[PDB]
Amino acid sequence: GSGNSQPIWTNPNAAMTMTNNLVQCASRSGVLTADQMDDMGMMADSVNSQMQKMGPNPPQHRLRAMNTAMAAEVAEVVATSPPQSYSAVLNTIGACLRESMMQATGSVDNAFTNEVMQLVKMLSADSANEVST
Amino acid sequence: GSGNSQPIWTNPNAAMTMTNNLVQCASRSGVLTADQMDDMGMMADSVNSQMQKMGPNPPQHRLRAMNTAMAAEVAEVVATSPPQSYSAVLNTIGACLRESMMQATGSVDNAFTNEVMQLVKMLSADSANEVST
Repeated sequence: GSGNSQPIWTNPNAAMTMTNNLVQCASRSGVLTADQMDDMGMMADSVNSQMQKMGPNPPQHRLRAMNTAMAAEVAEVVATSPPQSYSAVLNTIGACLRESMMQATGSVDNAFTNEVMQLVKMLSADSANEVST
Repeated sequence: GSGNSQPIWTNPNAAMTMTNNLVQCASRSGVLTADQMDDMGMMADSVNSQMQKMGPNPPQHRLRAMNTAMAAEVAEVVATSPPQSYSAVLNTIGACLRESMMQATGSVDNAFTNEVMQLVKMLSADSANEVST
């Protein structure tokens, strides 16, 4: 929480590197299932295939929307796991995000990493009311 | 809210119909900026072209993921609105959500409509510390 977290979402290739590294990290952890690995697989694919539809220089606002797309996909992925596996996959991905950032840009962004954490918890929180009394 | 709600993503084209209706409803309201409108537009395109890549009947688990992807894109654009327009766009999308579903499947999908509302509120809430006493 030192200062401001700098989202690497400005260079699409650099950001895509994190997406690729996530799948590789998941593939070498084995905590995830065919569901998760294939959804994350098409996650990296979608980013790639949408870019090739646009060109070597797409509109930055689209990359903006890709930020939450990639993040939400991973969260949906993790939240699909059984209760016992959920914590394990979450822990794994939560670490994979950190590493992927360091391998992509060289520094760890917390903005994206944090967003995914809040996403995955929310997808796993079936509560429309504060059930705390 | 009334009982449970069966996700209308049992048919990808039926769901895609909502994606199209959302853009139309947003375009006809004009509450959203060109940025947010075009991102929602490419949201329809991304699902559209992704579907083609996966065939007339893509993997069921991928449709599961795509559910949250579409919702996240709408939530992001709403959460990227000005501080005074955020409430305006939010209300607009929430209204269009219901109508879109009713004109797409014939019923109001609570799961997706609720997901977007939770997403957008969280998406614009960057505060991981207790702001309350």
